[PDB]
Amino acid sequence: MDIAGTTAFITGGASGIGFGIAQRLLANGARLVLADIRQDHLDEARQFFEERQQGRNVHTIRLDVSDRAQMAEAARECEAVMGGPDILINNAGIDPSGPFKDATYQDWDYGLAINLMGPINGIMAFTPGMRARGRGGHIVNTASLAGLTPMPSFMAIYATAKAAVITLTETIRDSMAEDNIGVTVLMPGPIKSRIHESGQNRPERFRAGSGLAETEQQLAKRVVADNWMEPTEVGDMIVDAIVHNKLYVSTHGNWRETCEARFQALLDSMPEA
Amino acid sequence: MDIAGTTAFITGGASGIGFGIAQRLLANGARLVLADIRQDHLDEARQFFEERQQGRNVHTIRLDVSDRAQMAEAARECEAVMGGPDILINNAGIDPSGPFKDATYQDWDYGLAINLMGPINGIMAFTPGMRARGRGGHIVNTASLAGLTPMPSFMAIYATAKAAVITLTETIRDSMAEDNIGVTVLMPGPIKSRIHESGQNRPERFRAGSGLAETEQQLAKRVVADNWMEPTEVGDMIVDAIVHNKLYVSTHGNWRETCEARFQALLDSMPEA
Ligand SMILES: NC(=O)C1=CN([C@@H]2O[C@H](COP(=O)(O)OP(=O)(O)OC[C@H]3O[C@@H](n4cnc5c(N)ncnc54)[C@H](O)[C@@H]3O)[C@@H](O)[C@H]2O)C=CC1
Ligand SMILES: NC(=O)C1=CN([C@@H]2O[C@H](COP(=O)(O)OP(=O)(O)OC[C@H]3O[C@@H](n4cnc5c(N)ncnc54)[C@H](O)[C@@H]3O)[C@@H](O)[C@H]2O)C=CC1
Ligand SMILES: COc1cc([C@H](O)[C@@H](CO)Oc2ccccc2OC)ccc1O
Ligand SMILES: [Mg+2]
Repeated sequence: MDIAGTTAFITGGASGIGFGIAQRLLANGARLVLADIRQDHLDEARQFFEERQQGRNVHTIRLDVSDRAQMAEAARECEAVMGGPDILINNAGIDPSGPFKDATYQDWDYGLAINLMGPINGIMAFTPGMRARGRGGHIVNTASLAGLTPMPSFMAIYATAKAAVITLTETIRDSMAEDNIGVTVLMPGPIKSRIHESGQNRPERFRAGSGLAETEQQLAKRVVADNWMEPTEVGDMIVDAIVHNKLYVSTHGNWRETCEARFQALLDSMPEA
Repeated sequence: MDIAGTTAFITGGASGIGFGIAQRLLANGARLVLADIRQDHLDEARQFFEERQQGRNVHTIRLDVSDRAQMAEAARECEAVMGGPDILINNAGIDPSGPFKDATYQDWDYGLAINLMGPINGIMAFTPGMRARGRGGHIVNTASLAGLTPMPSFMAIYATAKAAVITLTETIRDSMAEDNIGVTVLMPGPIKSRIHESGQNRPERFRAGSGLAETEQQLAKRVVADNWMEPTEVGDMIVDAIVHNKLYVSTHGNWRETCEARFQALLDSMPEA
């Protein structure tokens, strides 16, 4: 679908990959709603586009994607202020990783709430309107290659949710197709971003009784490598996927062989038909 | 691991695949705790083993695997009444399928609660004791080939949860291995069972506001095909998986080519590293 003249609603749109996607959709003629739990991120993002005199084409909403009431309100606000959206980017996510034995129910609930229920809430809150307006659209869900290649127990909560997001995206494709809505699941490798600030981004209700505060502290000090990919490069991949209705977008090929070995082991478990 | 003398805790153990696993584990010397939400299933299972003069080695607990308090209770009751468990079979599941546009938040919450949080609750409630007792053990999670092969939107909630269970099992392997606990994900194709009674098995709190009551009513009328696999055949596959610590068990080969096509599409999305 053509991006010119559309409105895109982007969760986690005020940092990292979501912001990279925002820049590139804007550059291709979309107007933007950036939805984010971090007010300081939102302010920074707003100032960025204002410095380039694009502030008119950008709206910001502070919310938690795991709050269904806020998501319903945001769908109404998007339509009322910016129109649509035609393009739904369910991109917000956090890193709930840590020693597996230390993880508590609060950590599981947190990890699944943001990284799996966030995209589901986006679909449930926004796609009824996307269907009803009858001008098609597109959905991008940001999963991870960690949802595909074998991962260690330290990243169990993350990997589990991201694998579910890949399958979610695959399965909804034919339903969304009924109303000319395409879908893409984005599976990145290492991208420069601020996901190391995940501890700050954890919603209040998931903090008490967490077992992973110490890991979140260490994560906060992690240096962003200069050889990680730029968010705007990922943005261009998403422009391409939206224009050409591509189901899968992977940013890196470094886990091709590890994925192949996993896939082989799965096939090998199958008897002869 | 050696099955003789162990205790196996089996969710959904009073019907279908779980009951097939129950029979073959008992045949190989395990004692059983069958945990199930359906009292009539539990009573039938009880009579079956009583008629075969094995009742002393089978204890039944009525519970909902998505109730964490009940699962904590079950871990205490299992240990106190039958010992252990050494073998944890997170097998309970339901069919939340239906026209995708009809599904509501209640249907998502139901489907994920039972099919994804059920196994997680099992791991969280039972594996600390399994580590502590220091005699090793094994975990079997029942996913589905629907978590692997591409599925239509009618089965979105089911597929999404089952894909997650596969990845969950992969990721916990190294942690569990620290304490000589092996893990297996079971991925069945069509097995003779009573999963068509899923409407009856939906916990009360997920009933009001569901959009799929009509689908559940149709499902209840579905005839179990004679050429579907016997649960006891699946049971023997699981005996082998526990004895030999096999990560993957698939019961059918019918989706080899559709999985291959999916895997190839995933790999094709990856650039040259
Ligand atoms: N190496 C990487 O950066 C990779 C990132 N991903 C995924 O990319 C997505 C975007 O993350 P990044 O750009 O890397 O990090 P980021 O932290 O720079 O951007 C994420 C934004 O989402 C926001 N956010 C977090 N929780 C939220 C919530 N509950 N509600 C609303 N907004 C929330 C954050 O405040 C942040 O502004 C995530 O889903 C992440 O899992 C996947 C693969 C690789
Ligand atoms: N063709 C098949 O039968 C296939 C089954 N599966 C999976 O096999 C597993 C076992 O299901 P089946 O043996 O087929 O059906 P089943 O309905 O005969 O057995 C499942 C048992 O789990 C119980 N149960 C349901 N919800 C529960 C809950 N919240 N708490 C405690 N117990 C609960 C049921 O009462 C039932 O006795 C499920 O996870 C299912 O998704 C996967 C692929 C294929
Ligand atoms: C760069 O920050 C992170 C990035 C991820 C990503 O989802 C993925 C990158 O695709 O992490 C991995 C994926 C595949 C293999 C190894 C990965 O890192 C451990 C997870 C957690 C993070 O803190
Ligand atoms: Mg009780």
